[PDB]
This record gives sequence, structure tokens and C-alpha cells, in this order.
Amino acid sequence: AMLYLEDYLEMIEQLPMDLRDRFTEMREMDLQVQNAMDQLEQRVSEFFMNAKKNKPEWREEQMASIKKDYYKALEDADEKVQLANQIYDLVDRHLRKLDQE
Amino acid sequence: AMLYLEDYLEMIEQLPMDLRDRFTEMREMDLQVQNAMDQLEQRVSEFFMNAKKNKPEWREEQMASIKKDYYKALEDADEKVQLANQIYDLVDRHLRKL
Repeated sequence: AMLYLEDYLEMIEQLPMDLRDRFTEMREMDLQVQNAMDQLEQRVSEFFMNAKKNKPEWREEQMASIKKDYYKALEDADEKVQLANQIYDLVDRHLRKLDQE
Repeated sequence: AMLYLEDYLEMIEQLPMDLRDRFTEMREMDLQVQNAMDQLEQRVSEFFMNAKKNKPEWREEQMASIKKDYYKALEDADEKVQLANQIYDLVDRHLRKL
């Protein structure tokens, strides 16, 4: 409980700001993705809800917004992908450093 | 107060079955992502902490486990991605029907 957090806390501190920052950065990115998907889900059930109501040209604005949200999330996930690559190479670099030492 | 949650109820219930399940699968995958990230961080820091103290073998073992967790994670992110694409397909199909 509280002691496991101390150990968890402990663990994080022995990690160069290099890595820790990219992890929380990935954290934030994942949060962003979840949020984008939420607004998409809402756009979608409104599509199904109103639908014929508010005319059928409502699909234009709606579907455009759906595509926008979806693309946004995709870009955010591609960004987490980049960040994980970064963390990967930064592992490798700190590694090699220690090995020839 | 929780009107946000009754509204989300009515929200969800407007979706067809396919779409609902893909979204809930997605949420499951998010959780799994958060755990993979977590676990990976922990092996990384622990490996740094105990890097110099332990033997070459221990370094190689921790590194293999780290690599695991990494690819692990990476796979989950792809599945979440994949789910999002399925959802978008189902959506524009439910439009092409109308």
C-alpha cells in the first residue's frame, strides 16, 4: 500500500530525467488519444441519434468532424509510437555508456 | 450531477452492437497499454539502479525482459490502433447504408 508507493517512488527517482520525461510524455499522449476517442464516440452516437433530423446535410458537418477526431487520435498514437522509439534508443545509449565503463 | 453519466448512457445506447463492442474492447486495451508502459518503466529504472552491482548475465537478462516489455507495449498500441480503424469502417458503412 503506502509502502509500495514509496518503492514505486524510489524506483522512478533512480531514472535519468531523460527517460522519466519521455515516459510521462507518452502518458500524456495516451491520455490525449483516449480523449480524442471519447469525442469521436460522441460525434458518432449523435450521427445515429439526430440523423434524419436537422436535415440529412447534417452528415456533412458531422462526418467531417468524425473524420477529424479519428485522424487526430491516429496522429496522437503515431506520436506515442515515436516516443517509444525515442525511449528505446535512449535506453540503448545509457546502456552502452555504462558498459564501456 | 451525474447527468454526465445518464447522458453518456443515452449516448452509448444510440450505437449499433458492433460499434459498442469495438469501443469497449478499445477501453480494455487502453488499460493494458497503461500497464505495459508501467511495467516497462519499472524494469528500466531497476535495471539502471542495480546495473553496476550485478553480473553481465544479469544485465543481459534484465535487458531481454525490458525488450520484451517494450515490444509487448508496442503490440498493444497497435491493437488499439487497429480497433480504431475497425470503428471508423463500421461508421462510414452505417452511413453508406443511408
